[PDB]
Amino acid sequence: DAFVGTWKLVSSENFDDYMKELGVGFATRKMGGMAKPNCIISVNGDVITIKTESTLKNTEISFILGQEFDEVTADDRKVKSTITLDGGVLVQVQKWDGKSTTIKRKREDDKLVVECVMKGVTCTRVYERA
Ligand SMILES: Cc1noc(-c2c(NC(=O)[C@H]3CCCC[C@H]3C(=O)O)sc3c2CCCC3)n1
Repeated sequence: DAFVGTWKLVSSENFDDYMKELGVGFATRKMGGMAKPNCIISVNGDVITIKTESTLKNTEISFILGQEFDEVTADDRKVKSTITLDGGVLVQVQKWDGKSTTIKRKREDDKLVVECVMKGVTCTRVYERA
């Protein structure tokens, strides 16, 4: 849809603080902090796939909207994730150990904008088409 494509990270605000709030250790925060990943979003039938590709770490999820799935995150959390579409925004929640974090992906002008919340920390990451 509006999301399908190959997206390159161009700006990031508060990602270190977001990772720290998640409990991510120094080494993984070091990898994450200056990484400029590609995000590759595709759809086939009911199934959306999101690939996150970067020099030191790649991840991938495939899911059906509204159907919970197990995910191993880039920081090695074992979480239960659910993704839905709410007013054109792809809203992902990850739940683990009584905690949750939300990752919202929206299209704004030429941008894929990703808002990441953990407790009182809000990170915003902006991608543009490769
Ligand atoms: C947590 C966590 N811990 O590490 C990483 C991580 C990435 N997280 C995201 O990009 C996602 C998922 C988190 C919100 C931003 C998202 C997005 O913008 O799509 S990219 C990357 C790393 C660590 C290794 C180097 C490359 N997330």
